[PDB]
Amino acid sequence: ASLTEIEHLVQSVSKSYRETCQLRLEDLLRQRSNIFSREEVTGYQRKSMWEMWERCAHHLTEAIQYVVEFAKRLSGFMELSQNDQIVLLKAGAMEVVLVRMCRAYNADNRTVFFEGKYGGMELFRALGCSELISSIFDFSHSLSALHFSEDEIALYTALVLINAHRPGLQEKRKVEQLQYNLELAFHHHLCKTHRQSILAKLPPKGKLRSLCSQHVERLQIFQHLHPIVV
Ligand SMILES: Cc1c(NC(=O)c2cccc(C#N)c2)ccc2c1c(C1CCN(C(=O)C3CCCC3)CC1)cn2C
Repeated sequence: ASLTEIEHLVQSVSKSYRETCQLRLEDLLRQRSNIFSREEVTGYQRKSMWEMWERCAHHLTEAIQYVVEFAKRLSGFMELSQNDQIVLLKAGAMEVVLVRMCRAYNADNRTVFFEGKYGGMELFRALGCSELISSIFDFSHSLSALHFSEDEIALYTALVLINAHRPGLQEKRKVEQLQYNLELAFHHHLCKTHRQSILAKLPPKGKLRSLCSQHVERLQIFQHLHPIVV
């Protein structure tokens, strides 16, 4: 593929991300000073695991929507079979939500944006899954260290979604081609921005997949005991 085709793909993913980023980076950064008081923290910690489950499920479904919209705006995604689209989204939408979380994470105080303010992992005490929440905080902490640009997130999360290795892909060669184009797009933009160094610093492919697997397992248990309608 020619260099203008690669650049166009970079511009496209970058534009698709801008339109589906949920909140602008500037807004998240600004609101870092808007932190929960000790009383608000105590408020959340006193809630039952069921009220906390409802609040986290509401936040995660709002997050998944923007990711679904992001995927729909990706070059060649709509062209795939409904089965192949679903295979890609069921496997990768939650992995993208985990990557996008680094933008609303503040490494200075180890806080996250949740329900209009910033709070530490102590906010999620009532859920009773401190190991899982501590692992999600660790993953966001390691990505925050990379100081990802908005276009770097766009390209990386596009590559999380467009994966030819997903079990159950019918049109596997189409997906292999789209993944190949996006990989040239990602390498090209990193060279143009003098950021090829981040490639080494990225999480091992298995890390994201394993953390998402753990997260979803926990959400499935909560769904079985206390279902929530979309
Ligand atoms: C909320 C959040 C953000 N905020 C955002 O991503 C955010 C919020 C509002 C606009 C935008 C935007 N744009 C981003 C960023 C980093 C985060 C989190 C969290 C939560 C996630 C939800 N929770 C769960 O699923 C538990 C896990 C077990 C079952 C329920 C508890 C832990 C952890 N870290 C590291």
